[PDB]
Amino acid sequence: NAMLYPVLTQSRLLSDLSGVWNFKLDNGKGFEEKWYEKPLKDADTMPVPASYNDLKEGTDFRDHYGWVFYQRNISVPEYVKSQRIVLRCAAVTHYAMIYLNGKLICEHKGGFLPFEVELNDDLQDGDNLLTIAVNNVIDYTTLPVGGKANMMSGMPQNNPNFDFFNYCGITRPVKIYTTPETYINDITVTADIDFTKEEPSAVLNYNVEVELFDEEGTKLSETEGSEGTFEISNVRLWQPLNAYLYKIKVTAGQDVYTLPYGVRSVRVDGTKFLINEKPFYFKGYGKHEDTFPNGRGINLPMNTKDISIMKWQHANSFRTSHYPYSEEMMRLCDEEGIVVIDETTAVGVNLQFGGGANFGGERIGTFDKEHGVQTQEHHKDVIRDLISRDKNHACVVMWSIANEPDSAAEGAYDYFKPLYDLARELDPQKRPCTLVSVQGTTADTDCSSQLSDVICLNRYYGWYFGGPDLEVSETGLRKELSDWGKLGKPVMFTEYGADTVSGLHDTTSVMYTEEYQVEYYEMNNKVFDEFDFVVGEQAWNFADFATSQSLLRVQGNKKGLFTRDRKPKMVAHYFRNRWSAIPEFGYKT
Amino acid sequence: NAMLYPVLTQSRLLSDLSGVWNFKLDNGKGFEEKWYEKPLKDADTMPVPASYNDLKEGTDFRDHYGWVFYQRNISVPEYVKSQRIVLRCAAVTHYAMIYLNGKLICEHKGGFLPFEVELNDDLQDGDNLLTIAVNNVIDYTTLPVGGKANMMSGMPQNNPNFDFFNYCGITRPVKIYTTPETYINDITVTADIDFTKEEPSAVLNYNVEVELFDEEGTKLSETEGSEGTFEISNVRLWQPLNAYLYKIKVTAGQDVYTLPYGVRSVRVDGTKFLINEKPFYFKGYGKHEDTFPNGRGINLPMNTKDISIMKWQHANSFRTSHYPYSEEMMRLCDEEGIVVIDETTAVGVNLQFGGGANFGGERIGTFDKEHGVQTQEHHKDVIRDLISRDKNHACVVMWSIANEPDSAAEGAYDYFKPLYDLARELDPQKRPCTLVSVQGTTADTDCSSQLSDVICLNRYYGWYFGGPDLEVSETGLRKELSDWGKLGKPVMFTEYGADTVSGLHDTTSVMYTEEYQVEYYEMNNKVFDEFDFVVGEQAWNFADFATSQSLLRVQGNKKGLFTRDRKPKMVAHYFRNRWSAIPEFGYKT
Amino acid sequence: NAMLYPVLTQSRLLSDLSGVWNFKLDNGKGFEEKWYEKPLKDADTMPVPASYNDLKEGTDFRDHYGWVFYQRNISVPEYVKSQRIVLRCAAVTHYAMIYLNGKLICEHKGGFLPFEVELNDDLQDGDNLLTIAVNNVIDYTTLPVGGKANMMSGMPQNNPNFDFFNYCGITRPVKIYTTPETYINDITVTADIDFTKEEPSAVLNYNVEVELFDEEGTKLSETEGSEGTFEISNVRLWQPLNAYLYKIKVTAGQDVYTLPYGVRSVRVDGTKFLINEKPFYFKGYGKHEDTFPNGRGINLPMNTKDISIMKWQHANSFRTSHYPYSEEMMRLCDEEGIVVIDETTAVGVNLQFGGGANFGGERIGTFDKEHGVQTQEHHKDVIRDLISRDKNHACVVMWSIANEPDSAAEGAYDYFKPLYDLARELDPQKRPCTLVSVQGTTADTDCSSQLSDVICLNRYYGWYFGGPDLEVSETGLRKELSDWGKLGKPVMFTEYGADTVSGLHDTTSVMYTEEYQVEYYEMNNKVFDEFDFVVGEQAWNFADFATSQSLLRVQGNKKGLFTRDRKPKMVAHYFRNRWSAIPEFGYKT
Ligand SMILES: O=C(O)[C@H]1O[C@@H](N2CCN(C3=N[C@@H]4CC=CC[C@H]4Oc4ccc(Cl)cc43)CC2)[C@H](O)[C@@H](O)[C@@H]1O
Ligand SMILES: O=C(O)[C@H]1O[C@@H](N2CCN(C3=N[C@@H]4CC=CC[C@H]4Oc4ccc(Cl)cc43)CC2)[C@H](O)[C@@H](O)[C@@H]1O
Ligand SMILES: O=C(O)[C@H]1O[C@@H](N2CCN(C3=N[C@@H]4CC=CC[C@H]4Oc4ccc(Cl)cc43)CC2)[C@H](O)[C@@H](O)[C@@H]1O
Ligand SMILES: [Cl-]
Ligand SMILES: [Cl-]
Ligand SMILES: [Cl-]
Ligand code: NA
Ligand code: NA
Ligand code: NA
Repeated sequence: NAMLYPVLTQSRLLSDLSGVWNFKLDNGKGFEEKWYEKPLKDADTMPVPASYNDLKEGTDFRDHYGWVFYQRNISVPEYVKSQRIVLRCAAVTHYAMIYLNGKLICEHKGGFLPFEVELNDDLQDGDNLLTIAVNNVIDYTTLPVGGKANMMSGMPQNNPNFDFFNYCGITRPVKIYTTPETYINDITVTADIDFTKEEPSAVLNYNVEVELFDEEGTKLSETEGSEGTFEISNVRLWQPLNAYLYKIKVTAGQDVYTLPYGVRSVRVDGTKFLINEKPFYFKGYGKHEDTFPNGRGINLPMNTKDISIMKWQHANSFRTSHYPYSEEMMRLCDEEGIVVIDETTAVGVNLQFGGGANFGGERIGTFDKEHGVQTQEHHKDVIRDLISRDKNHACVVMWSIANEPDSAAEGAYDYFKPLYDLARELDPQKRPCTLVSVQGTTADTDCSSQLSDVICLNRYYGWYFGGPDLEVSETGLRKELSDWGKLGKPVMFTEYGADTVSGLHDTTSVMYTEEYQVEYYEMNNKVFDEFDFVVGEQAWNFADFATSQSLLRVQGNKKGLFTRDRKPKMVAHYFRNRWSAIPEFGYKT
Repeated sequence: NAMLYPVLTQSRLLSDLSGVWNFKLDNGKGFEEKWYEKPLKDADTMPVPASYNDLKEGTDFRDHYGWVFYQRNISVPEYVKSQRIVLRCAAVTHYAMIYLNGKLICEHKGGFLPFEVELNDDLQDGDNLLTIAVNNVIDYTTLPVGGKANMMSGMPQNNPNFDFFNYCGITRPVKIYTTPETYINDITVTADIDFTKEEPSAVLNYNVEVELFDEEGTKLSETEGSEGTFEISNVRLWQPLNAYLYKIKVTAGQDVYTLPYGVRSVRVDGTKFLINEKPFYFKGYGKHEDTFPNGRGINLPMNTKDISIMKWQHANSFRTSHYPYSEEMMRLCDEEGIVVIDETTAVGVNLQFGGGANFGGERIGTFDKEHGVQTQEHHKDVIRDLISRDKNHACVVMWSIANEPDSAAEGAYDYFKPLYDLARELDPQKRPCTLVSVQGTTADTDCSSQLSDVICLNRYYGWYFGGPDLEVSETGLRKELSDWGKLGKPVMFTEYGADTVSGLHDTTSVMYTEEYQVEYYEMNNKVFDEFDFVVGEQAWNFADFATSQSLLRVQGNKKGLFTRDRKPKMVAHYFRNRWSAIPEFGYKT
Repeated sequence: NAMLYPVLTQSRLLSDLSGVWNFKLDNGKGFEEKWYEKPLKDADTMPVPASYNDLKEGTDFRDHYGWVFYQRNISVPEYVKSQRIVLRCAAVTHYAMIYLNGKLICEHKGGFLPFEVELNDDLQDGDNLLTIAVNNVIDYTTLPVGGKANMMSGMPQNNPNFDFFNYCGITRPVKIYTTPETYINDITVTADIDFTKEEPSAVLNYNVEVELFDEEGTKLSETEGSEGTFEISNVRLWQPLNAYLYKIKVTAGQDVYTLPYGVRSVRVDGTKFLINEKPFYFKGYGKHEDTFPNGRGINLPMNTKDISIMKWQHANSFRTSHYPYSEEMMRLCDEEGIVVIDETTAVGVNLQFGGGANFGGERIGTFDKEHGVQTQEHHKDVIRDLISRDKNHACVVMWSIANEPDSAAEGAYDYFKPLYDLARELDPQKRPCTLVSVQGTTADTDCSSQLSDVICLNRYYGWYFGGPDLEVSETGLRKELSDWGKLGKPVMFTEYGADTVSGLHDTTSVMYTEEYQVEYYEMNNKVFDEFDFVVGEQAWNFADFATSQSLLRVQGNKKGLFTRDRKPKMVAHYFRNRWSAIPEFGYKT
């Protein structure tokens, strides 16, 4: 349930197992032949952490269907056996099956949130054979959802019901860390914060399942007990593009753990998004965890380079489309002060794409209880695990339950209501919750008008709908955006963009050129600025990223402001100039 | 002196400290203000391992001159203090200065080979402040050599006397590992190997400062004592493009260590390069450790992707131009069976570039003992550390003492003779030694004709010399190559190529197009095939890589067969087709 | 009816009116305000010949709907009025309306074949105001056919039912030439040719509505009368990639005209295409008249450069997709010996694209006699004018009645039968006739199985149908191609290809890369080579060309082997290498 980020501490080890491992694609006999008992024969090599799809050559390897087998020896000196020995998989995409010495000792479903297993038993002395089997199959029981054909259909292999590539393998690091036999399992810190003062102060309610410091390291307070409080006069507020992390050192019996924490408040008021009781405006992008050749595999240099590029562009936020990102990127946004919209793996809960699923002649609606999505029981686990992991991040400003689901369809409200409730139940900060809405929903039809504190739109007026007629597409966008203002809620665009192949130009623009992309964003942004209830623009996407092959995809999705190697297209200088004249707070009040 | 690659063992920990650290550029006051004593104020963030140059924005950051300060807290539980606690910096480019709790506890010069320091003392209990200061200054005392102007001169900042970018910072991982208070410090394994038999067998002399296994893990022998021997009948030979690693588990008192070892032989005979007493032919490239945005920082996914690309292209070798590569890439070449020419940091020992260095009107010759290179004392340490690190790699087939030095100049022979001798003294396998020769040397003038077992040429007939006249450049290449045959030694080309901007084409080629690059290699390769003493072609470069800015460099060096993101130019399919019809052994005999 | 190419002769002038003219877009009032009577006010400038769409900036100009007005003064000295003064418009796209001094004196429909008008009357003395009004509207009465929406529909403006841009304006030159009051109006020359001899000879039946020369200019024969004959012993055959043009100087009363003529024979025999009674194999492309910025406007330098590129690539043929090309390019193919498949303007006679045309709920079939295409009466004129213009070209080897019509639909056979009959009636050489068949037709369903001497296919197995699965697409292509062999007729592919953005690469190819395009053609060509009745491959397209904007078109059609500026993609070197090992005659017999 609780996943504290493993760190070197006075009582905890941290043996990163990352490196080149043994690796073999399953041919369909890996389990009956029980490869996880003996070392892998005729093995290949594969570095972890990384998606494996792009790391060898050949369509049979990249488009492989099914299982793969990682393997690696591990050994602990016996003087360490006095402590707990837990193996924490930061992510395994999609389905993991961890064997140790031939014995199955863990299973996990969901390829973007951490999970651990105790190793004290089953850990012989000497060299131990650790095998991790990884499955990539997606279907109606997985998040993200796998369809029965390509998303372009109707216009043995996986068929993503989502517009990105099904990168799989050990996406994030596999580490080993120790704890004493009586350990800290979780920490929770909320902040009630008094703004009546001219010099605002704070009250920090915590709850351990304890010392406070400042940015430098100066000790400022101490308290006993599992539950307690800290009172900070003249407290320093964590703010967008101006972070400040206090340090919280929680000493229990024979175990210490330190957690950075940012002091800030998040509150919706009418048509206004308030961070520290100031009217915020989102500037930024939907991102992907997508680099070359790591695939989805974690890349800490790119994370820092992306964040640099952001501050260069005068952005302040992004959403973790369309899955929870790595812990490291979350802590980084804490240090660098980048506003994050944390989103679940719930993309493709919408059976109107992919041509469609049919039964006895009739088309299957999304939430058909016997032939439709079978994802809600798992959809709930994800909301639980994601909020348990990221509950303490001052950068996490709003939760996103799903990306472009069948929001306006029969069965939709009953599907999302318990998920929205579960989200507000478990988030101790009671943060805003939302859903990122497919094109085609209206204020009346969208079940997000009821459940969500913020309306997040994905609209492509001037690309899919209207292109290349930007004049017509403008009056379309104004007409729908006007009608959204009647909810009295805040509206932001979480996706808008036009595919642009870097290098293509015309003085009289056509689609796919850099000129058109700039004109597209000019037209959209002009209409955004007309409505005081629009509190955010986030372009799609930050950077070109890989997808499944299709007529509609020119070597991936090309809607990025930057190329896959982070080089700027002309639009990136357009946005940099616009976002430079737009503040973080009080844009239009 | 001895650097065994740290691994998880039954007696040794491995706590990788890699992650985001604190980071600050020095402004010139970092040492008088003693930043290494207290946590860094106004700090930035930086991931290790990585070169820092490309990870923030701004020419002042990328072209920074001098020092930077990394910082990070470290903590070990006290039950671990019973063991040795050693901190191993895999590489720090260029000059490292490791402080702990404010106390200077290590220094190192040379930014591409490992170095460690004991942490048992100075390691308080609790949270310890670990600071690493990194200097990037290059001059006549450094390897690589820094000049006084750009290499294009004559046609406060560093000026590389080498054609690549001066990426600096913590290039390779920083880890912590433990050993018992009586530990293994080094292992050495040579192989005398009997080919008179129809089923060749082997004798494995080892020497520890002990059990044998096969590829799977089946135990095959055991022996007592520090020095001993193994006899393997029907031994399996490590071979190019067909690796096989035995496992050697050396158990000493309360400490175990495992080392993979490949059984093969390397011997020069006349005009023939023999691996396992067969006539080898080199196919491949000079490489760089260059990726985006890591800079020189280690990238294990790219290493695997590069090696995949190699086997796709039917290559078999590369040289580590122009510095020793990471341990991980060396072990990978052991697993994947890739022939490596291991090269020192000795590039730029040649003062005829960069316009030149002048004194009282007269130009300074390279090996002027008072105004020239001051590098030999350090040049010797590098040969010592590099051979101590890579002595056991079956993939390391020949050593390269320097890249394009002033090989035919006054003082040259006296400079290189002790280095060549030192190389053969310390390599227990007595492997071939060479020097990669600048253009302009001849068989008579090049001091490598005496010292080297293999003649390695860098020739650009059809680019720098002769372009765009490939007809003229051909008869130039034949005329010089003929004269090299009189030494009766093997000759390979370690560098040849033409800058090619991906995407530029003409049916009637001009320079910088993909057509010209292909025609260039066609002309060169035609002349190579005429001479039975040519035993290898290695193109320059594997991939486009970053350099200092200059009129002659179109956003880096563009001589790669692949782009910086490893996408193939047309020449890469040309070479793949040629190398497919050329075997590894017995090409022409 | 008869259009001899105007040339400088001993009795005929040739005053090319090409240059910058006055030009104005109609706003809807140009005719009621009668702009053709007085010089154009507020005029713009425009060069003729050229398409006007790309020659100014702005989507309103490029996508203009309706009329434009050209204007220019013309003046003839009165001593020339003793002769005929005829104004010959080589092409005006689409609908021309020629005024002189304000009086309407000609009209023409069809924007790709020549038409003339006599100027002896209405030609005052002094400066005469010549106005040409040009209309671009396309609909169900035009060839090419204009639809009611974009071709991507169902997945005030023109909507091409064809995949190229609707370039309009004075496409080809406007010239003035004179004749005496009793003139030559037409010349027709057929060749019966005796191959029983070891040194074949010829008989040249002519017919004027007369002297013979050879390549140099040596006179070889003479004859009187309108109808006559020439007997050439040891005649030199015009051949593919080896042209030879005799010269025919026809002197009548006070008028001389010279016409080049090539002696060759064209005959279908079973599954064999015979030129000079030898078994031919087509190598080449579907082309376009498309360059920058001329649009469709004639470009003689590119024609020569394209033909050079062809001979560089070892091509031998192309088709004039999808309209008759310029006279100059036809005469050039005579000189350079390039085999041409002459095709009419009949593209888009197929109402299954563009989403579709609907009436009372039911969809309109193509050849619905009241709501479908209204093109046959004009379709006949085009066949008449095209064969009258190009009847004498030895390079014109087969006629193409239409490109991808609804060949397998109700009403189709009755639509095409009179067109096919008309084609064989008026071609004195009785040359093969064909139809280029959309994907989806089979040997049974395609009405071209009956009417056509050669089966011409457009198939995209591995792009539109099957991509990116080339394995599956292969067995699809073999299965359909096998079934075509049962007609015992010759089968060639007039179109196959994959969109490829120059510069995109992967070692593991995906769609739109240069690697995929090469693999696509490898798979297709492998299946072509399996069937002795396949007598030709012609790739689509020769070069990237402009189209209307759509999601499916990355700045135009990118299926070219070369870019729009004729620079080669990787596939162009693939084809050059293949076509080099494939002869013109007797490929497989
Ligand atoms: O498209 C993009 O760039 C990004 O936009 C968002 N959505 C994508 C799919 N969407 C589609 N909407 C259609 C809308 C209208 C008709 C058919 C539709 O059927 C298709 C068919 C193929 C494809 Cl590819 C997309 C769609 C909705 C928008 C996602 O959040 C991103 O992950 C994605 O990458
Ligand atoms: O050049 C390349 O691509 C690769 O080739 C090799 N060498 C580079 C420098 N070399 C030069 N030779 C000159 C040769 C003739 C006249 C002046 C010379 O002065 C200059 C001036 C500027 C530059 Cl940039 C290069 C040189 C020798 C070849 C290196 O091993 C690589 O590291 C390098 O990347
Ligand atoms: O496409 C190309 O590159 C070239 O190929 C030929 N034809 C194009 C249109 N064709 C289509 N066939 C579809 C086939 C299957 C389903 C829908 C179809 O609906 C569409 C929709 C949009 C477009 Cl764009 C094309 C088509 C048939 C092939 C033409 O001779 C060329 O002029 C053209 O340029
Ligand atoms: Cl977003
Ligand atoms: Cl090399
Ligand atoms: Cl064609
Ligand atoms: Na975009
Ligand atoms: Na090169
Ligand atoms: Na093509």
